[PDB]
Amino acid sequence: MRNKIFISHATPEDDDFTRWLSLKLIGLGYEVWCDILFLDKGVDFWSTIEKEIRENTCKFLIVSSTAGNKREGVLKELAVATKVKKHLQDDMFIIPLAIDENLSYDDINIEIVRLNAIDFKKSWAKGLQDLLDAFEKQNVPKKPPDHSKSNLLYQQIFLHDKQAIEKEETYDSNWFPIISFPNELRFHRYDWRLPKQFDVRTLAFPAIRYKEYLCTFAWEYDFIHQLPKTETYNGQESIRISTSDILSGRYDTDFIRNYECQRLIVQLINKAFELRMKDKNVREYQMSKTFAYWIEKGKLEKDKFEKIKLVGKQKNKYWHFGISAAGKLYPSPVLMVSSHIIFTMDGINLIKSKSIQHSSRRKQGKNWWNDKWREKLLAFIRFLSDDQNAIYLNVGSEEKILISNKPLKFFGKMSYVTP
Amino acid sequence: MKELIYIEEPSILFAHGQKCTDPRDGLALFGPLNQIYGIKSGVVGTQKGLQIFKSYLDKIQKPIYNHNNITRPMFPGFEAVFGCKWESQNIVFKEITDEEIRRYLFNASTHKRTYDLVTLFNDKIITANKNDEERVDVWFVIVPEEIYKYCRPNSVLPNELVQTKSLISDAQFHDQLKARLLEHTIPTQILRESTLAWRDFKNTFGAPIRDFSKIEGHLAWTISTAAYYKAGGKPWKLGDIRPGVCYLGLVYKKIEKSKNPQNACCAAQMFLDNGDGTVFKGEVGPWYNPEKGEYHLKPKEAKALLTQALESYKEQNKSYPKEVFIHARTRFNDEEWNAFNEVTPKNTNLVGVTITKSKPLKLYKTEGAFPIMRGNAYIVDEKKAFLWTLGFVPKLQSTLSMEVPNPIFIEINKGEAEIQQVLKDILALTKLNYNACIYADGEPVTLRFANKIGEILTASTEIKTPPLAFKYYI
DNA sequence: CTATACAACCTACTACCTCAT
DNA sequence: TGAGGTAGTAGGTTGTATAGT
Ligand SMILES: [Mg+2]
Repeated sequence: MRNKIFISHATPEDDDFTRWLSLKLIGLGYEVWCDILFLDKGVDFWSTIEKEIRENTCKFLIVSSTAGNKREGVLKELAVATKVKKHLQDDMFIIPLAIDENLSYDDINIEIVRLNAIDFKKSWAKGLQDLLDAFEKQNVPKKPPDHSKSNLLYQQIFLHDKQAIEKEETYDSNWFPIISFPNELRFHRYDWRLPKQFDVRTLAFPAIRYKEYLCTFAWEYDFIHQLPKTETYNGQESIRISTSDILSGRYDTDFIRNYECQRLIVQLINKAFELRMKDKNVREYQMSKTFAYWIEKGKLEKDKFEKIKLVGKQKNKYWHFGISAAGKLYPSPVLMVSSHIIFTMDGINLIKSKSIQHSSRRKQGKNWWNDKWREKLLAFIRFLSDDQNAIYLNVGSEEKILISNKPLKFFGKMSYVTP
Repeated sequence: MKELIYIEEPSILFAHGQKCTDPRDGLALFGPLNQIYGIKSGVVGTQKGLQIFKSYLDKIQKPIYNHNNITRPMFPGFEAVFGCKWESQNIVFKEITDEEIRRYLFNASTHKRTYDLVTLFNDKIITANKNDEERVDVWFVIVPEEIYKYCRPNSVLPNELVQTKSLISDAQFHDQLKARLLEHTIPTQILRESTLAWRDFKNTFGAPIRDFSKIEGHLAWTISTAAYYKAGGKPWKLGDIRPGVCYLGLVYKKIEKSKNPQNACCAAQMFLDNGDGTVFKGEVGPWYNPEKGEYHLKPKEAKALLTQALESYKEQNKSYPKEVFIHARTRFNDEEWNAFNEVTPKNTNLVGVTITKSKPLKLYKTEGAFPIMRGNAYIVDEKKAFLWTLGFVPKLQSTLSMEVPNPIFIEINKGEAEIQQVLKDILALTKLNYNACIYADGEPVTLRFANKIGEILTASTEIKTPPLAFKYYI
């Protein structure tokens, strides 16, 4: 007995249609044999088609595309229906599915040129109705439709190649955790030594004015050249708040809450960063929010670091990988690094107009892919590092903040095969 | 080395209750959730606007392919896709003429030029809708470029085109057009002459100004799926959503106009499982905060909103929902929530969830070009987690955020819940955007549309509109 | 009234993300 | 798809409190 609807098609040209027809058909009740569902591994594989065409194939559907007619495999596939067209001795055994807007008669195979036009050209839906309605006129067998079958296939077959797979993969963060924090955080009732009108960010250390007291990780002794007549402050006088407590929230002072304290460290950390880049070998791109730091041309041999290419060329403009430091306390204090692409026409002189930059950055960005963005950033952190395990951020002479160059790694079972 | 759990991708359910992951495929495969009697399409455009729109209706019947049809699925064509006809033969046209366009358009003010073409279209739409015996499912506003080009703030028509000097020394036309048409509910789908006819709009070089050969199949998916939704039926539903949840999305917009800069309109948008959505319009208060750079509500208005949502839900679903998540991008003041608590039935669980796309934990896959696939999440606390709604998607073999993806912090600011369900439900909620038909959106549909919604609140403020479904606010 | 010592905006500027899609 | 628009976020500019005449 014969029930099937064999679909002969060109791939990958008519794959979008062939896949649409079969699944739509399969869902509708029909039994469709198409190369699309299987993953054949046999010599018979041609045979399987022949056996299926020979015996169990109720209808031969052929994709009437220009490619389909000129295709060696399809033409071979076609050969049988004609061979088997007679045996059935049913006129309508072979059905050109004319899906192509542009078929010259000359292209069309003679056997099927003769045949009636199943027009998927004007609309795909009418063609399905027409293909089906033609099925009604001749009693082509069907099962009650279960679209469940339709997308079991789609979900299982078509989607087979790519889907979430239980695979293991680790991802490197851009949160590089702070390692060590000054043992205390102290506040100096600087008072007379303190002048409000002065700006400390030429004070070469992280300093900020809170209330009337003075805030930093530099011991009071730290500012001399730029803050005179302060050998007058008792060592005792300033508050000395346990840092190892603050993150905990162990410190809540009704006068100042930990949330207040938590915010405060951050201007320093960032400032601490801001200074260190003052003397860490990188010219800084300034964006209003904070600085972006990009190494100038030729600082690294042939403009590469640790095998990574942190400076390059686009068009007439050199691009320079750059980074920024957000510092965040929570959940785990870390230095957050967002990556940038600065732009210079010439190796060390920055481009004037962002619009050119914004265009540059988008244009340049397209080239870098997850793999590229990670390597350059890690290296850049790798680049800054003043030692094997970490960077050095200088609050004060005896007080330093150390942040791991290598960012946190997250390991997740569940990932996808790379295409 | 922290560890990432993975959230299985939610399945949205299409015709025959058969569910999958890509609406484009889900519709292409089986069709919409509720097949609908054919769309009757009214056009509110230049006589040219009709031909182009007709170019589209005619165009979309035939399949239209994207550049790569794995990353963007192809469009089989409307009838194959939605099992119904959006016929170009069947258009119900209310014309506009350059004379109308020129006369109104040219005014020196942008606003007097904007507000009036807006008025022009509505009368043309309104007259057709109210008056017609004949019925149109969607009114499509085909905006000549000349309207788009000049009907926005910050766009300066030369002093050498303006017929009348400004009478005296918001303004986005389309949003306004939706806003004015808001009081009498009609579905407005706004199209640009350029998008429909983009190869008929060459630049000086003679190449088209904006060239869509790559994504042409895509456009149809976005337009039709939106057109389908407005015209009646939802394309799809969330596949396995536990009964009786309420997702509520809090939307505000600052009203710049007020002398006191706290005058921001308020809304909440209610999503259950369909994403057809209901927009509860809140009235205007001192929501914006100078010190806090935040949006917030007084209890008495706050109580009305939850109630307005709860009651409408009940009128809708014959019971009070056993779980209500209120999403917003901000933390909740204890007083504001406590207003929420009081309105709520005793055994209903109310969760506040702050979905903040702050720039954290950009995660770079160690090996390969592609990024972390979407659904990976890192859970900070029982309360707080990071969700990747963006990132490589294998059905697509493409990344959804075209740069390395930025996960969204999710914190149950107020309320108690299982963070794993939260991440789940939010991953689910990116799947419900009828208007932009994509595999999933970055943001859950609760907060996805707020920025667009926010204009709409303010743009029309006299009105006290009833709670309404999205197609009205889209 | 009017000095300023401060508070809290408002403003670029940039990385994302959207739509008259 | 991409030329757009939005949304973070700092701050310096700015509009309000304090304070002393
Ligand atoms: Mg839209």
